[PDB]
Amino acid sequence: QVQLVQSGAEVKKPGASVKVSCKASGYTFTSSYINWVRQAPGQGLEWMGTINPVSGSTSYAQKFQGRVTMTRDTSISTAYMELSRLRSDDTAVYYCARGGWFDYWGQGTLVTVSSASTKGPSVFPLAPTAALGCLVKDYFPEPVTVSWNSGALTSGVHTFPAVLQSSGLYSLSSVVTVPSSSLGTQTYICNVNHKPSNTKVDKKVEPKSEF
Amino acid sequence: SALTQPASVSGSPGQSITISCTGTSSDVGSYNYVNWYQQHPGKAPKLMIYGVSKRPSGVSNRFSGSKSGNTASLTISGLQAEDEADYYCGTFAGGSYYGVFGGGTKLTVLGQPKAAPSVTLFPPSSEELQANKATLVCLISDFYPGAVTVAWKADSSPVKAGVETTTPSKQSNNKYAASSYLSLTPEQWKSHRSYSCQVTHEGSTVEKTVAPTEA
Repeated sequence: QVQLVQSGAEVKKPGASVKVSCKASGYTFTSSYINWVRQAPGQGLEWMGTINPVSGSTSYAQKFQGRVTMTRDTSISTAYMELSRLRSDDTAVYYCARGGWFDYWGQGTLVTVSSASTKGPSVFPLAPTAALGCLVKDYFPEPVTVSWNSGALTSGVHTFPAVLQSSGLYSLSSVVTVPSSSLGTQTYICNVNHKPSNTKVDKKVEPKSEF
Repeated sequence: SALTQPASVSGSPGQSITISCTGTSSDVGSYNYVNWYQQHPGKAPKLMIYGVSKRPSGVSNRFSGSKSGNTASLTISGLQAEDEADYYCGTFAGGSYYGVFGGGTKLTVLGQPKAAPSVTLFPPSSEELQANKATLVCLISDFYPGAVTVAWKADSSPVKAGVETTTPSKQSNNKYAASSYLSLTPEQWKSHRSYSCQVTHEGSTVEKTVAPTEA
């Protein structure tokens, strides 16, 4: 069976470089091109270039010209892709694929480009059936847990999956739908916990004062 | 040159669906080299059709490809649940041919009634603004299929800078949730008459708006 095996996942700081390998088996490596493609999380496939495994001749996508290198070592049926001066938006799964038709793909190599380190969140009230909530900003890494009224309020609670920002930090929001009649009498407190930074925040959410 | 695909397509089990891939007369209109790839979550793409209409050995005859003018099309007949995946069109890449992929199309095989999103837009809090920061929060939930387009406006003008949007993720009820955040300075928030979150689902766009003042 045709297979392309790629090197392991890496995390690099902005400005660094990454070199991904792609080793072929199950066919004669020099009989087909090797194409390189990447895919940012939740985004589409983006072509990077092609290498001819016989000569080593290359074609680089305009977007990467100047900082992408493709080479091959035919003695071990391996193609390499090195991407330099990494940016946060180079975070992606990098794939190699066989031939002009990309008829077999490697399993992919995840490369994350980040300088993020452990950081606790800043919590803000989202003032208000009525919808009220808590904005949990700029924490790293996951997870954050959110409870309402120390666990007393569970019905109508929706804690959204986090957004992983271009800064490398996460943010999330937790919202609760409550009867609008209770706003003036019921106290609403979200309890945010970020175990990696040992941060716990209790934030009271007051109704948006009339006048 | 770019290849344009619909962002999302859907159909019920047993039905037939078509995914389009539009290029120009110089690419799709000139060569029989358009290919289609299927990609399941967390998996590498798989070649389904190559050379516009050819199937690799082992690919179900339920998948077929065609082309008319500058548009190549993938057709899937007898939809099965396993067909739910993202699909990309692309061109042959090698020699004198430079590669290009279409933006992808999410295919949903309908397992429940289609459901419009519930959208809530929150302005920056008094606390955040006091801290010299400002974030607009657009929360999108209970939608099906799990595909949305989120855009932001400053008054009536589009704004792209400072936008962070999640990809939809499945909720416990098999409907989807997504969220979008617009970061501004407190001055940008107070200098505009309004900011809007626009959510498009299945060709239906709802726009939520918040203003820094009551008058």
